[PDB]
Amino acid sequence: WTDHLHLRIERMHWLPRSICSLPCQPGERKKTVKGMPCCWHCEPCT
Amino acid sequence: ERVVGVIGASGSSVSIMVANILRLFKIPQISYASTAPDLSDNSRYDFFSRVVPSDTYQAQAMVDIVRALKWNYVSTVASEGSYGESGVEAFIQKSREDGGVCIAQSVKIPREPKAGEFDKIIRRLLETSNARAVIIFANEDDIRRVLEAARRANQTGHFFWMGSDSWGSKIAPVLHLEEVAEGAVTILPKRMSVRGFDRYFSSRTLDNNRRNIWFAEFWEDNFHCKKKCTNRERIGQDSAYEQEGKVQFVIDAVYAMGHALHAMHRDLCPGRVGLCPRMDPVDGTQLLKYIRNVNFSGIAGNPVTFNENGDAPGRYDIYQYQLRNDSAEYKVIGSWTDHLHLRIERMHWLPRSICSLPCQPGERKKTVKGMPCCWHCEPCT
Amino acid sequence: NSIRIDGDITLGGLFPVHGRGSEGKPCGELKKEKGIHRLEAMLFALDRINNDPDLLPNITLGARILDTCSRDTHALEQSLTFVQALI
Repeated sequence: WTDHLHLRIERMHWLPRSICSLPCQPGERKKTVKGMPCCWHCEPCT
Repeated sequence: ERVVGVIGASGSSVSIMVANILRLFKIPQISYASTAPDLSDNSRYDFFSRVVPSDTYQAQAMVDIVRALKWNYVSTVASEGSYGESGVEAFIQKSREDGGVCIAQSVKIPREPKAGEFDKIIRRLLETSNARAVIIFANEDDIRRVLEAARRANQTGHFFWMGSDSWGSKIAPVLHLEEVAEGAVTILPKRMSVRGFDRYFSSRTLDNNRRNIWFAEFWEDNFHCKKKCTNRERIGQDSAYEQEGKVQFVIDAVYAMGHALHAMHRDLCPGRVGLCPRMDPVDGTQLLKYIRNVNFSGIAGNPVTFNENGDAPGRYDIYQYQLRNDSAEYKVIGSWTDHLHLRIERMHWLPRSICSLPCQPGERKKTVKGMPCCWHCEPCT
Repeated sequence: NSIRIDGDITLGGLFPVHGRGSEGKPCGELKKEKGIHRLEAMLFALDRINNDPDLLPNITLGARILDTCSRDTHALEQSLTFVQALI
C-alpha cells in the first residue's frame, strides 16, 4: 500500500464472504433496508 | 507561597493532564466539574479527590429518564475530549446492561471545527428520522453551534435534546431560545444558590478589587466599551446575571480543603495557633488522606463525604428548558440520588422516540434485530 | 536502574521493556521480544553513529534510556526525571 492498493489475490490462503444479508441473484424479492445502507434485506413479495 | 492543594479545572480532558502531572509532585487536586469516570480509579490519578459524583451516576440517571419517558431509539452526539467520550460510553454501557435502550448513531465533534463540520452533524442525524431524541455530551461551545446549525435546518421540535453536566442550568447554551431548543431536558448535580456568594458579588465594581486582572475584560464583555461606558454602572440590575451551578461545588471544595488543613494543624501540629515547622513541608499522601477523611456540613446543609475513590455520592436533578409565555427559567422537575423521581406532570409544557410505530394489534407479527429497539412489522398470512 | 552512558550528546529514550502489569504491580512481565529488540536497535544505531566519522566527527552520543513498563504513569515519571535533569 503506497497510496495505491497492490493486493495480490493469488497468494491468499484461508474468497472469504463477510456480508450481513445475502444477495438475491435471481432478483425475485424486493430489496429493503433499514436506516443504514448496510444490509440488503430480501422481501419475497407476492 | 507554597501551594498545599490546587483546585482542579472543569474540563475532564484538561483535568487529566493536570492531575497526572501533579501526581508526580504529590499534591492533592480537588475538582468541581470534572466528572469523567476514568479519573475515578485510584490507580491512575490518586490525587484527584473530587467533590462531584462521577459520570456513571449521570448515565444511570439518563437511562432511567429515557426508560420513564418510554424512549428506546435515542441518538448520541459527543465532542472530542475525555469527558464526552467517557459520558457516552457510560451511557451506552448502562443502557445495554438494562432497559434495552440502544443507540442509533454515534456522532463526533472534532476539537477544530471547519464550519462545514457542524452542519454535517445535523444532516447525519436527519438521515434517521426515527431517532428523535439526541443525547448531547459536549460543552456550551459546541452546543451553541449545533443549535445554530439545527435552526438553519428548519427542524424545530424534531430533536429532543438531552443536556449533560456541561449543559446544566446555564444561559449561554440556551441563548438560542426555544426556536430550536424547545423543551430540552437537562441534568445537573444537586446545586444550591449561595446567598453569601450573591452578597459578595453584589459589592464588586471595576475598581473594587485589583487582584482580578480578568475583571476588566469581564466588565468590557458585560457592557461593550473600552460606545463608551461609565464606571458607576451596576451589574446586579443591568446584566440579568445568574450564578453558575457549579460555583456551590467550588465553595464546597474550598471548605473541604480548609477543613483538611484545620485537621492537619490540629493533629500533626501542637496546640499552638501557628504553622508548626513540621507542617511547612506538607506531605501529599497525608494531606490527600486528610481530605478523604473530612466530615462537615455544607452551606446548603448537604453532607460532604469522600469515598476510597474520592467521589461524591450520587445526587442529581433533572430540569427542562421551555417557554411558559411569562418567563423562561429552569424549574426543579425531578430528583435523582439512587432512584429516579422525575415528575411527569411537569414535562413538555408526552412524546416518545420509538424506533418503529406499533406493527399491528394482532393483525401482523413483530420481529426483532441485533438492536432490540425496533419492532419490525411482518404481515402473517 | 537504567542505561546511562557518558557522551557529548545525551539522547533520551522510553522503551516498553516490561508489559502492562496488573493491579498488583505497575510493571508486569518483561517484553523480551518487544523492549529488548528496540533497546539493542537504539544501542547499535548509537554505536554506528559514534563510529561513523562522516556523521558528527569527533563527537560521541550518550544513552539516556529508562524503562517504560508499558504504563502511562511510569513513562510520565521517567519524563519527569528527564525534565528535572534538563533543568
